[PDB]
Amino acid sequence: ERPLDVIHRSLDKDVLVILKKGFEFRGRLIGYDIHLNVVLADAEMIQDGEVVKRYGKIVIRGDNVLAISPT
Amino acid sequence: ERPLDVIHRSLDKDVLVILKKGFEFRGRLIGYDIHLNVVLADAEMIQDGEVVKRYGKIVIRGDNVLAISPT
Amino acid sequence: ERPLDVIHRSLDKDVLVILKKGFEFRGRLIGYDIHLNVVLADAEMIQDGEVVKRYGKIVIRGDNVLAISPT
Amino acid sequence: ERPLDVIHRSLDKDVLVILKKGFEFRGRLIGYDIHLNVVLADAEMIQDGEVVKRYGKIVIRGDNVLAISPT
Amino acid sequence: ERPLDVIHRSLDKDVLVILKKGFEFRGRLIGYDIHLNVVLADAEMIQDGEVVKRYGKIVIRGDNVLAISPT
Amino acid sequence: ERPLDVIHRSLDKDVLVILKKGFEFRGRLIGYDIHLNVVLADAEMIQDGEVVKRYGKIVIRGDNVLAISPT
Amino acid sequence: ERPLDVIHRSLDKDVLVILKKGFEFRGRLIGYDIHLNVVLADAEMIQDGEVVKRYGKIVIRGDNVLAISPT
Repeated sequence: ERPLDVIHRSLDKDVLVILKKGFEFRGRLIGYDIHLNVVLADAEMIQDGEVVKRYGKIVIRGDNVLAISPT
Repeated sequence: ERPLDVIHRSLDKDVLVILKKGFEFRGRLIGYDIHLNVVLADAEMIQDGEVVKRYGKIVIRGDNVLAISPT
Repeated sequence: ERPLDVIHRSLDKDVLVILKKGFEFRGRLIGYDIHLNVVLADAEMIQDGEVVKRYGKIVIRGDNVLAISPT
Repeated sequence: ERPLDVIHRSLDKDVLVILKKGFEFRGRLIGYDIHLNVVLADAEMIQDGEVVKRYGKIVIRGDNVLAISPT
Repeated sequence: ERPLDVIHRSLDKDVLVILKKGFEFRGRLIGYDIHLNVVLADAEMIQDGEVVKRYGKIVIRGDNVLAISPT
Repeated sequence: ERPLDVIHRSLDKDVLVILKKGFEFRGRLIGYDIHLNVVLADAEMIQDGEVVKRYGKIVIRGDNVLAISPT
Repeated sequence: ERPLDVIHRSLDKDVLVILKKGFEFRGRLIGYDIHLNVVLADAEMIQDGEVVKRYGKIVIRGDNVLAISPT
């Protein structure tokens, strides 16, 4: 039920990573660490519902993260 | 009585998570950790009084939190 | 005379929690921890000298706190 | 003379606590901790040399402090 | 694949380092540390899609990094 | 010449403390600590080149400092 | 070539220190510490490509640094 528990079971699952600034990243979670830094495969940066960029793989730093939700 | 006791007593209960933006989340509290990162189930993001997003489950990082209130 | 001493003496007493914003919370202090996260019961959120919201119980994170004054 | 030495020497004396705002608190220093959180007695919040609020006692968090000057 | 595994695997490979302020750096990853500070060789600062500077080598601090993507 | 070595040697001497706020402090360095908090005597707060405030003694928190230059 | 190795090798060499507001410092690196605080000799503060100030010696706190590049 804890924050890390949820992230753990989202491995290989699609997730939404909400950033503090105002945009988001969506992709398949393939890794993470205790600081909540995360690694996404086949990711897309989203802004106002529009897919702006895509990455084969991206490591996001948890300090910028507002929230993470298994979609 | 302490911050963590209150959060612990609110498991499985509706709570309000106020962010440093007059921006908030409301949902059922299902998990948390010592950094005050929290996990809500059946959540909704509220902006200026209205629902702008919904999540089956969402992990919110405590560093962005202003306050949490059991509802 | 130390910060935590003053906070401890304020338990079950009315306090003012000033945030950086012109915003503040006023309520009965019922708990706290070493990081200055505090719990208020029968609380009010004040914006520019006016009550904009009320809460039965609220946990406020010390990281957003400018000062706390026992009333 | 170390920052901590100066603060210690200002106990029970009047001091100016400058905030990263243009705002400041002025009052009698009655306590402090290693993080530079400080407690003031018979304190006032000042803006451009004018009193905007008064406090019998107030705990100010060091994280928001720019500087402290004993007067 | 944990964050550090991906970064390690990217040594001598091309990477995109996105900073919290809209701009990015691109170059060959030649070094890094546990804080996610990174060293890029033959790097390019990019703003809105325009290369504005080139560096033989450049050390970027992880505290300002939003994300890192092995291209 | 490590950062701290340069500071220690400026004891009793005139220094310029540049803040990440657009202004600076100038005065005689009479103390400091490992966090780069510093104490200045006969200090002058300078803004846009003009002295806008003067202090007999002032403790400046290092977290708001951009740089320190021994004049 | 981790971050610190690169900085070490730049001792007594010209370096560019990029800051967060379109500001930068250029000078000869003569000292540094593990926090990436750095000391520069014969330094210039540059704003949007224009030299606005000069310092015989200056200690720059690493917390404000975005990047460092040996010239």
